[PDB]
Amino acid sequence: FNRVARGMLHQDHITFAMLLARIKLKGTVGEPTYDAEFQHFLRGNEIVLSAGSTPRIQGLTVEQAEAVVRLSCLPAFKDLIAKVQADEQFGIWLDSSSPEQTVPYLWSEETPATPIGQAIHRLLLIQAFRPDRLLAMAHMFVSTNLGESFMSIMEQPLDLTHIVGTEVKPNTPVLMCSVPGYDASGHVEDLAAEQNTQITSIAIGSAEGFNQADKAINTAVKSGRWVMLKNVHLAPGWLMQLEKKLHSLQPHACFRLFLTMEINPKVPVNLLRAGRIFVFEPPPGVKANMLRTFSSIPVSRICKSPNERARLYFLLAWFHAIIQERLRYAPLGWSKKYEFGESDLRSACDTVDTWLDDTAKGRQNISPDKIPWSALKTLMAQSIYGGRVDNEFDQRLLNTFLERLFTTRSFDSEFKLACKVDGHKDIQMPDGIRREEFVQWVELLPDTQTPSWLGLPNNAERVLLTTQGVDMISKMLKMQAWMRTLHTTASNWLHLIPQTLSHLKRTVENIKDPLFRFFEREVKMGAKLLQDVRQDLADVVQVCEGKKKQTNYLRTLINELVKGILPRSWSHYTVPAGMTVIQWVSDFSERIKQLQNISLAAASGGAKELKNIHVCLGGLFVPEAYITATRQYVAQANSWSLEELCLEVNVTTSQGATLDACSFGVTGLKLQGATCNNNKLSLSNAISTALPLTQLRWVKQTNTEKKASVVTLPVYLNFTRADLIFTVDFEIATKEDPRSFYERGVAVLCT
Amino acid sequence: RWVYLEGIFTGSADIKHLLPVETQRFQLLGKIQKALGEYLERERSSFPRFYFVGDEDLLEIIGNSKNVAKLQKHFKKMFAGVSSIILNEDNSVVLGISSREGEEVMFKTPVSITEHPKINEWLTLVEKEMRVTLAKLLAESVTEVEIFGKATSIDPNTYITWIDKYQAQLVVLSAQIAWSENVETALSSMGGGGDAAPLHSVLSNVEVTLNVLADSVLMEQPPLRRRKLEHLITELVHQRDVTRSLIKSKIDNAKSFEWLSQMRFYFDPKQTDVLQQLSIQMANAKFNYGFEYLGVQDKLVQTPLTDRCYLTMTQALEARLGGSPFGPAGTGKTESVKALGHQLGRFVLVFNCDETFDFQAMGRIFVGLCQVGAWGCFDEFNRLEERMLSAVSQQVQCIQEALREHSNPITCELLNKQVKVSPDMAIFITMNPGYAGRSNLPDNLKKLFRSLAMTKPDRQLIAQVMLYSQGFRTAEVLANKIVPFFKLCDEQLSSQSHYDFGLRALKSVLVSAGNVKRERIQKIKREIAENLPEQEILIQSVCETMVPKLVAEDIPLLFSLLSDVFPGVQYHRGEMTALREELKKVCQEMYLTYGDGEEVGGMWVEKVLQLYQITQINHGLMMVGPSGSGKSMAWRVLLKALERLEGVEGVAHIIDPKAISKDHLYGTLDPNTREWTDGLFTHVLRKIIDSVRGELQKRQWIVFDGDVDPEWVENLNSVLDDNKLLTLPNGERLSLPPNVRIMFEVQDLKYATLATVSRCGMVWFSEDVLSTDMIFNNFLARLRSIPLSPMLQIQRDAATIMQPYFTSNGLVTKALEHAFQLEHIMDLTRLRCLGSLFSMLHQACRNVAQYNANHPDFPMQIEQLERYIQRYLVYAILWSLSGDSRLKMRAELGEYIRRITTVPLPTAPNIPIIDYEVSISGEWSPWQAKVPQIEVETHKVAAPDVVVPTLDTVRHEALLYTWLAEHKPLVLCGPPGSGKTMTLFSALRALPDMEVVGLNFSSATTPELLLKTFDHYCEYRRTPNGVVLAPVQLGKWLVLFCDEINLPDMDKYGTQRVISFIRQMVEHGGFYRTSDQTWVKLERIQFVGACNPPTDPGRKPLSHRFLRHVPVVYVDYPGPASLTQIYGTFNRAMLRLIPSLRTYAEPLTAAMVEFYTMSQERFTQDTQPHYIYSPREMTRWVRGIFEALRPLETLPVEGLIR
Ligand SMILES: Nc1ncnc2c1ncn2[C@@H]1O[C@H](COP(=O)(O)OP(=O)(O)OP(=O)(O)O)[C@@H](O)[C@H]1O
Ligand SMILES: Nc1ncnc2c1ncn2[C@@H]1O[C@H](COP(=O)(O)OP(=O)(O)O)[C@@H](O)[C@H]1O
Ligand SMILES: Nc1ncnc2c1ncn2[C@@H]1O[C@H](COP(=O)(O)OP(=O)(O)O)[C@@H](O)[C@H]1O
Ligand code: VO4
Ligand SMILES: [Mg+2]
Repeated sequence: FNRVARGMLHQDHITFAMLLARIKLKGTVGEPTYDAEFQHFLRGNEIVLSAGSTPRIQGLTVEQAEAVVRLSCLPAFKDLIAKVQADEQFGIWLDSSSPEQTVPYLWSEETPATPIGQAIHRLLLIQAFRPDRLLAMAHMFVSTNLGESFMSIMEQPLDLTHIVGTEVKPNTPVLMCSVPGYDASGHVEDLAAEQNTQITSIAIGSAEGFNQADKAINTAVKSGRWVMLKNVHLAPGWLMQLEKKLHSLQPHACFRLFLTMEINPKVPVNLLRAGRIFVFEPPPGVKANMLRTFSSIPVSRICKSPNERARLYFLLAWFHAIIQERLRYAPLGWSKKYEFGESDLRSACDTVDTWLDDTAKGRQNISPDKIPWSALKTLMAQSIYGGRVDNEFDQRLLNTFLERLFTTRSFDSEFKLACKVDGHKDIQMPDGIRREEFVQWVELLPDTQTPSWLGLPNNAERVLLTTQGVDMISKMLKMQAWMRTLHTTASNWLHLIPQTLSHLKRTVENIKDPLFRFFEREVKMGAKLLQDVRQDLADVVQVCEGKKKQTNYLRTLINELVKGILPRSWSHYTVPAGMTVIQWVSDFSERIKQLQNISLAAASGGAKELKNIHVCLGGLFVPEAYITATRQYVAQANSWSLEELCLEVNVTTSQGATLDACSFGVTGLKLQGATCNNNKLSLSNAISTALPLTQLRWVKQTNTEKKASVVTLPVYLNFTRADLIFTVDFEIATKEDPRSFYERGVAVLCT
Repeated sequence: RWVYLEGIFTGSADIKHLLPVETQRFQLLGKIQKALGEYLERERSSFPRFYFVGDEDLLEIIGNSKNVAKLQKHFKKMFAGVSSIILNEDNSVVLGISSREGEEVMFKTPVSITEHPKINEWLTLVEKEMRVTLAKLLAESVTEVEIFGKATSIDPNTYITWIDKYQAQLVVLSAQIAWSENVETALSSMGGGGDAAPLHSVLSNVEVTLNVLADSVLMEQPPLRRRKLEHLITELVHQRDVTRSLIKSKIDNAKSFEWLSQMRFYFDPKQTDVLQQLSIQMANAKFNYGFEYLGVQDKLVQTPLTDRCYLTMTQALEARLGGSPFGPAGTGKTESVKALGHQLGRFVLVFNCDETFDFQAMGRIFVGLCQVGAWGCFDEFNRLEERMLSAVSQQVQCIQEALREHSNPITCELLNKQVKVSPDMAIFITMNPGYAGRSNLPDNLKKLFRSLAMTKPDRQLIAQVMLYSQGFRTAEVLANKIVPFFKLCDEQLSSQSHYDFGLRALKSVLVSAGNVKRERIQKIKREIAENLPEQEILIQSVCETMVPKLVAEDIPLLFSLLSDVFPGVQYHRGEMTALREELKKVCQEMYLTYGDGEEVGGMWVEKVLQLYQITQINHGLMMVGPSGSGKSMAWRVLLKALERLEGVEGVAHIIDPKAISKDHLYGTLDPNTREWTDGLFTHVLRKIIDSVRGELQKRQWIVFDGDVDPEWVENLNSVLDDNKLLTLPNGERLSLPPNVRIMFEVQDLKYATLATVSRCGMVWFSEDVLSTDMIFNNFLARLRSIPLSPMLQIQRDAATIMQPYFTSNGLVTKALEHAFQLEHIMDLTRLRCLGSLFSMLHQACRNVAQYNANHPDFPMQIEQLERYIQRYLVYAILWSLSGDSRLKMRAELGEYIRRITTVPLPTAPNIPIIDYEVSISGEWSPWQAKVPQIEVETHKVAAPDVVVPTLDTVRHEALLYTWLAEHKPLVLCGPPGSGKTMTLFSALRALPDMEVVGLNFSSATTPELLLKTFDHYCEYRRTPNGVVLAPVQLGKWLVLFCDEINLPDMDKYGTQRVISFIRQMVEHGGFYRTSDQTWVKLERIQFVGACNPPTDPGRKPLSHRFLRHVPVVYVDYPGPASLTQIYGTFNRAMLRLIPSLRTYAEPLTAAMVEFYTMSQERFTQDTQPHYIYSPREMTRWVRGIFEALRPLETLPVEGLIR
């Protein structure tokens, strides 16, 4: 396991451990093979069931009821349905933090099962009821088969020197494969410097690198030295030649060849087979982050200046961990996949070192409130980690973290690094003075890491964990005409989408109105795409009836339509990446029906009816144009200018629709993690909440700084937080912290 | 080898005297070559700036020791701002330095070349003395500005005298040094605990100096002093903001990070004789101001984003890293890097890097940057190929780690040799992530730099400061009006490929607004007085810049926005009377319609005037619009009108960029000899710069008519921005002369990155700009002139006959607008139809001329000619507007024409008009009379040349003869084997003086095929007043039958290279030979193409810019009865060798045809790629049966069926 997983991604560690556990299980003494249950575990989702899914006492959702009735097929779980409805604690167990730790006894067994039997039975129950914890249960299963602390060397930092001097023969090259955003050349430069081993490093390319690398290898194999070839994935042919050359060298011992590469599928297979694979990847969990950060920084470098230096690094490390593990939650956490790398930590350490040397010229025991906090809270918000930040919401997130950590009130005794980490427990600041105390504090960190450690809400990983579990099961299972269909699909779609929508009449008074200009533009674009999509599907229908011939365009359209790819021709308004044709078509039908309603409203009235209609911002081609048009309408309706105008948003759940002359209704907005009992927000644990009929008002700017309780929430078009429409100012309820709002990734989504 | 040495030995005179022993030793090659290389290397070592110089010019410089006037061309590239050297009267003692803007810097101690004859010696001395003189003058200016720095109510006279006395960069340093010392002193005084603030005194001093400067810039100033006041105002506004922030945040200590983070200056004049008097420090960095003269550079507004950029870039300069700003386009990355470089007085060399920058090129560049201690800003570093991005990471790391030994001579490893690395050098790379044509950096290289995100520059501050410096009294209100206007234009107006509302557009608007204010002031003075309407000036400039690119639907939107941001302000466009009358005249000499206002030709003159305005403002242009919109005519008319108005001769060079490989467009450098050979664009620019023929006094317009993709345009990114410089991988730098304009005549910008769109002024030519009747007027006006004298008389009366039909709502307009509703095998464009129609009407006039020649007595009178022309009009309308569609659409168009027109028409009630020709007697004659029942010989059946006449054969052959008589290129599009080659060759066999040559176009065909064909069949390359390519066989016209013309593959950006080459050499009548770059003009060359429908597999639709010049004729499969006749003829011919099968000649054919039909509907190309069934199979069938039956004498019908 250790040698294989040292060259595998952390995601596939659990699958490989489960396979090893299976091998160990089959070689035991007399316990059952348990194939009848592993079959259902692997491929039990394929059981076909028409109308047997029925939740009991409404304690289960549809997916849970389907899973339980599929699991009832096994002989042991034949009584799940009666048992779940006869117990009250099951509701508590379903909504528990870590149900895999304690699973209720629901299966019926004639004999007391071995601990492995209970482990696999609880595995099946977890897969049926709480698949989010399935992966977290799978680890427990391995713990009962191969013994706990089996999957534990992986959490520890990699030991290059031992493996290179021991477990690697000279001939086999050391392949160092880095994920997007990582590099391993620095590790080997450090290793070679530490071993006092001379290393010749060459970058591959440009047809001089080849000659230089061959000469270097030739001289090194007969003398005993280290050679690095960096980024050797841009010359696969020369890499085949190198793989052929290594097999017949018989080099001097202590010689080593290191091949740095990116993980790309064009690496030669024979080279991968003839080498030793080391995968370099972002650490799993804050604990591993801290451990490897500390292992990277020499102990001589820590505690050279006054002892407070040791604490700085610790905070720094902790800080780094957070901004490395909010990346795994990219929509909710860092809205963009930034490359917060090890160079960031090295530069942060260098600045801390230089400015703490300058602030205290050798004298020890510097005051906690005299350390240059300003020189670090800003060089690391505006020059080191803010260098990569693009928008201002991520920048305000970074500034929130920095202002909450790198403060004087962090040398206290009750300082809380994180809060509500277990729903009530707070990660306490360790009271150390020397590096080793902080390293031990790190190593005693509980293995119950939750996104609440990161500042994110606890349900920020449910979808991710379920997907991980499904991927694990799929990997295990894997390792163990179209014309009629398209005709039916296209005919159903053409029935689904409405017919062409009517344009808007151009009158002498309507042409000037900005609302009318925007609505006309929208209806015209909608009619254009409606004609195109309908005739394209009609063409596909006729092709699939055999009546119409095959065109190069029709070929491309059908080829990408049977596969479920949204055609490039249909994509003219912004849609989230990876949108399927079915979702796209339902969305298109929604947008066209909204535009039809707009057209009828405009026909009924020209000026009094284009402003009293509620427009769905999500189902709109260019909502920015709608915002500008509403602003322009309010500017023209009075003497006010465009610049001297600002937006105020009031949520009206009552749907009374007492719209003011300067107020426009908007429907379909979604808060991501907060509720509006009034016009005031409030943090909540629900993923999203619908806001019925938010009123947008344009009022003249007063250039007055907003209150403390007011937060600036971005509004994005869709869940892919990659496009700003506008920003709203919401006052928060009493006993709320705007910093908590910033960290928990609260936003508003149009779609 | 021998030739290079022979050439370089003759470049100078004294070089032969130098090393006289080897003169006969050469005239052993390796040792001589290496000795010369080592001489050049040690000479470059003596004067490191020689590394910026190539050998071809270094040899001249060393040789031209006596003639110093020759050296005054190499100084522009050896220095940053230095342009010339001010010598003595006898040109023996250099006295000073002259910038290119005219700002002398006189040495305190002149260098006498008499006692330092060697070029390197006195060049080093002049460099050192430039540094020393700048240092001493800066010290004196610092003392002077310290005299009135510590005072209030400065008199403008002394302040202006000080400004005029000293250089611009020295003035800016003086002011910043004084302010830094003042703030240091104030914070020190209040550093002894919280007390009263002498910081308010510094703020007040800054405010009063700023008030003095603003009033001084309100009145007219000399331009140089205007720029000096520009710099000072920007700087002191920055200082005012900084001091105001310090007062607001209540900083008590000189060590607080609110003050350390600010960039501070420390002048210590008592330092003992070195350039280290001035030390510039930011948070913890410490740079010694390098004393490089920079002339007069344009200072930037120091916005908070620029401050963040300074912070990050100085932090990266510490720790010997490099700075790597990134972001969207036009956010000031390059200019901020240059601003920092010139702020520290560094020699900054900007490079525009493309994929041609390789390991050796970057290595030589780094050798230069290291030896000289000059900064390097490599714009678009991600446009290198990722292999080279990885390869040069080794060199960058070698430099950085070798450079860190200074913080500990120092030399490094570059190109297998040791070079001296100076601490002053830096490496900067500016990138556009996520843009097309960009590579992805290795993670090995991303750790050698410090990235910085520059996404949203502070545009409001830039606008406010720029307007305030320009003299706008309401600068704040103007900025608050204008920046929200741009952010609302970016949202309300529709996103177009040519639309740009970024920072570059706003900067252009501000510069134009300043110019308009100055012009309005001058106009008022011709007729203090600072009650100008400033908002009107803003609307003036905006409408002069943002409107030309507006699409029809976004014009009302922008003007509503202008009316809502600037309420009550009115815009009144100028009249431009002199240019308008010149344009009207020029349009008269070129048979073009002129108009004013709503008249016919109005929108076109507005377009050409807007084009003139944008030409005034910008130096990179793009005329964007659908083909057939008058772009080319607009710019040609403007060039002629400007030539005759201003009196400057206007010369234009038209280049197709995509018709050649960019190795030929920009040039290359062979890896072995390391010798640079020019491309096409570079050769033109070098000829302009080296104005041997006085090219610098003319209006040079380099026009790029072709396709724009981020592969060759980006090589001119450094040319279309404020740099105005072209960078070559050779390291040569070519400055764009002020009289040169670069324009791109394009039809769309779908495949162009925003980086190039922002750098150019967009003028949008709608298709409504050039109206239909405008083209009709041009056609008729060219008809009544331009003899194709009795010929002219026929043309004139024919045009008189055609007049009532070519009406704005006449026959041709209604016919064309109806034909747009038909289905054509190719996309139907107006100009293609009109061109075919005009060529056939010219052929009608030629037919009348031929008839009148054939009757020396009784020529055709007005009545006969009237009938003939007015019937040929209907004939040609039908053929042009439906010659590319199937029979049903041709019949439908004929029916509509019959329904609308009143021309006499054939009376047959059930047959289409397309079956009817017009005889020379002006009568409708059926085509059926021209197709006889031919009797083929009993031999030579299905022979290659045997064509059985058919309706569709005579009609198509007549049409092709019509088109080929006027030598007009054309294309035959239809299903394979339908008879395109047969019909074309039948047409050509009637024309006796044309020789045809076949060309077969595959997916991998390049213009090299055409060039080889010309090299073989047109081997003459004559040189009369130009160069002409002519067929070898005199008196004959060469036809190039290009089959499968729509086959060659499109690249990633929708361009077929050979199609662009053909379009260029047809429309412009020639091409460029990439051996001398001379324009070669075609003589007696014409083209005909044959293709399958674009819907077919492997077939691409052709470009409309190509389709304008070639009408398309649709040759379809012969129908059932057509095949029956065609092959019954062949059967009756062949079933004659055996005179007993005669009665079987009719069923056999039917049987043949019957089977054919079945197969053609059974095995389509849907099943397999080769299941194409064509009349070629019937021809092979008849020919095969004939070959079988030829030797036999008797044969039973059973054997025949066998
Ligand atoms: N003012 C005008 N009056 C009449 N005809 C004009 C006028 N300007 C241009 N034309 C005609 O319009 C046609 C197309 O315009 P032009 O040749 O200027 O190029 P274009 O369509 O703008 O661009 P390109 O040649 O690059 O596709 C030509 O036949 C030209 O003679
Ligand atoms: N802060 C600023 N003050 C003044 N001018 C600016 C500023 N930022 C950008 N500009 C101008 O805008 C243009 C941007 O050019 P460039 O520096 O090439 O930006 P980019 O590299 O992002 O394309 C330059 O002409 C520059 O003079
Ligand atoms: N009316 C006709 N008279 C004689 N031959 C014909 C006729 N119609 C079709 N064909 C045959 O059809 C074939 C078309 O071949 P060709 O014109 O050379 O290629 P393509 O049609 O692809 O340009 C010729 O071989 C010719 O013999
Ligand atoms: O952002 V650019 O320097 O490619 O215009
Ligand atoms: Mg730039």
